[PDB]
Amino acid sequence: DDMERIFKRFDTNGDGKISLSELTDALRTLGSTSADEVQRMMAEIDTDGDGFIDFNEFISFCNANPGLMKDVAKVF
Amino acid sequence: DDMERIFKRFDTNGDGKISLSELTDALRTLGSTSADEVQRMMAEIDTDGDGFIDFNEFISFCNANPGLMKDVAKVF
Ligand SMILES: [Ca+2]
Ligand SMILES: [Ca+2]
Ligand SMILES: [Ca+2]
Ligand SMILES: [Ca+2]
Repeated sequence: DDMERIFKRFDTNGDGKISLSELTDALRTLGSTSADEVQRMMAEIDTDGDGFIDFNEFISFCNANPGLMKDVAKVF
Repeated sequence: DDMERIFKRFDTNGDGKISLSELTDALRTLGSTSADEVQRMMAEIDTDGDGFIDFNEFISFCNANPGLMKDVAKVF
């Protein structure tokens, strides 16, 4: 039920919908991550285990997560 | 495309790979995103365009992006 729990973390007032202010506030948290949380994210994408994300790995991750380039990237 | 563009933007020292520090900076950038930029991300996920992301829309995004959700779980 992790997905529902994550949704609940985003939906501050619990009215069943994530607003602009709620999404922005949630992103603010994602950008204040600890060194170890970043390492955990690195482990997920660093498939060849060299400690870095090369372009092959980035492309592979994007192909498995179309929302990264179609949704999240629209931020940058 | 935006893939190569985004990769390059965060590969600070241009060695072709994203390090832990560079990934940390990318996350902090995402975290300091203006509501205006966040709005573009929200519009992509907000399928019915009511200005909010309901659970159904949130679920669809999660299902299509198992990798991103794993990263999010590192925080939420
Ligand atoms: Ca809400
Ligand atoms: Ca690697
Ligand atoms: Ca680099
Ligand atoms: Ca909606």
